[PDB]
Formats: sequence, structure tokens, C-alpha cells
Amino acid sequence: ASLTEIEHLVQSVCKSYRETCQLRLEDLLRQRSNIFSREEVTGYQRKSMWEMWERCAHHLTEAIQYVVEFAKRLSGFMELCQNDQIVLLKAGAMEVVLVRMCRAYNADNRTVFFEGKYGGMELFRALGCSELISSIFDFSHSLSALHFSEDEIALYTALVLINAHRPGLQEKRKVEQLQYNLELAFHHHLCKTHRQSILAKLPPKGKLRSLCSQHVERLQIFQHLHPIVVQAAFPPLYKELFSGGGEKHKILHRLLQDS
Ligand SMILES: CCn1c2ccc(OC3CCCCC3)cc2c2cc(C(=O)NCc3ccc(S(=O)(=O)CC)cc3)ccc21
Repeated sequence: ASLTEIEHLVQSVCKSYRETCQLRLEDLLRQRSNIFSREEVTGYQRKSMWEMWERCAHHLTEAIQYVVEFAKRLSGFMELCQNDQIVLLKAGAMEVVLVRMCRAYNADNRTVFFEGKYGGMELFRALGCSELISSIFDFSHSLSALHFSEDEIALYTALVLINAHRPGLQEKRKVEQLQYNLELAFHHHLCKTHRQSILAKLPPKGKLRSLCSQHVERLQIFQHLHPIVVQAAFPPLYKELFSGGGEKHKILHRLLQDS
């Protein structure tokens, strides 16, 4: 590419992101005073473990559905082969959601927007995965310290998704080229906005892997405790991405095909 082409890529990525925001940033900020009461927190803590897992997996799956749309609108992604589209989304969809979630995190009081209000990590105690929860809160806290603009989130999440090192890619060089173009776009935009200082403060790629690994591991524990709950009440797309062996569901293929 060249300079105007790189700047065009920047604009295209930012537009794809804006169109596939689940929630506009301003909607999340306007809600920060709306905080769960102590009685409401208690109510969440008294929910059964399987009911809380089901609700959280539903919310995560809704978020992932917007990430799938983001990928479908992202320059170059639909030009990859379908094997590689699926490899990239299966490895990266959760990672993208985890980065996007920092927009819903309020570092002032350490709360996150959940089911219409802001609550702290004690809200999630019924899940019984306190280590995973605190890791996600800590990750969101780290990212909130950088004060990402929406444009920076768009360009950074594009690179989280377009990762040429994912095992299983059949056209690795094509993904490498797309990743390099997106890296240029991201770094060009940071240079233009005098924001290259954040490069050194971004999380290592092993950090996002660690969160996704913890999630899959806590899911395997839960699925052993409540196998029928997962079969009967978890979202099909969630099971295709995360459970074993749940990829007998072929939702992603359908999502990628239908316009
Ligand atoms: C870290 C605490 N936390 C969670 C902790 C665990 C958990 O699920 C566990 C592991 C995975 C599934 C089964 C059990 C699930 C959540 C969880 C879900 C939400 C949520 O969706 N809020 C609504 C919303 C809507 C849009 C945006 S957005 O910024 O516009 C785009 C992203 C953000 C937020 C918020 C916090 C959460």
C-alpha cells in the first residue's frame, strides 16, 4: 500500500467498527450513575450457578455476534477463504469482545455495565470462577488506563482478529499481508495523533490467550457439573466456539454466508 491507501484503510476500519458497535460509547457513559443497589447485588449473588452461567453465556454470545458482523465488514476478511475466516473468528472472537468490554468498564469505581446497570465484580460471585472474573476486571482496568479513542479500539481490535499466527490457517501469507496492512494503518493513525506512546503499554498477546484459556477451562468444569444445562440452555454459537465437543454446531458458517 501507500499513504493515501493506508489512510483509506484507517477510515474503512473505523467505519466497520462504528457500524458493529453493540452499544455506542455515549450510551455506556450516560449510564455510569445507574449502579446496582446492595439488594440487587445480593439478588445476583443468590442466583443459582447454572442460571448465572446461562445468562452470562447469552450476553457473551450477543457480543460475539456483533464481532462476527465486524469481521464480515472488515476490509480483506471476506476475501480470505472460509476455512481461514472460521479459524480467525473461533480464535479471536472472544479476544475482541474482551477488548471491546473495556468501554463498558468504569475504572473510577471498578464497575462494569451488565444487564442495564453498573456493578462490581462481586455481582458475578455465583459463577464460581472468581479468578477468571478478576482477571477480566484487571484486564479491563489496564485497558481503561490507556484511554482508547473509539478509532483506536477499531484499529486495535482489527489486529486482534487478523492474526496470521493462528494455527490452522491455509492461506497464511494472505493473512500476513492483511495483518501488515492493518498494522501500518494502526501505527500510522497513532503517529498522526501523537499516540504512539500507547504501543509499549498494549497487553502482550499471551495475555489475551490466557484469558481465553481460563474461560474454556472454567467452561469445561461447569459443563461436567451441569451437562444438560449446556446442552439445553446454552446458545448454539457459544457451544460451537468454546465447548467440547460443541463445534458439531455449524452456526459460524451460516452467519458468514447469509449476506
Ligand atoms: C467482566 C464481568 N462480566 C462477565 C464475566 C463473565 C461472563 O461470563 C462467564 C464467562 C463467559 C460466559 C459464561 C460465564 C460474562 C460477563 C460480562 C458480560 C457483560 C455484558 O455483556 N454487558 C453488556 C454489554 C453490552 C455491550 C458492551 S460493548 O462495549 O458495547 C461491546 C462488548 C459491553 C457490555 C459485562 C460484564 C461481564
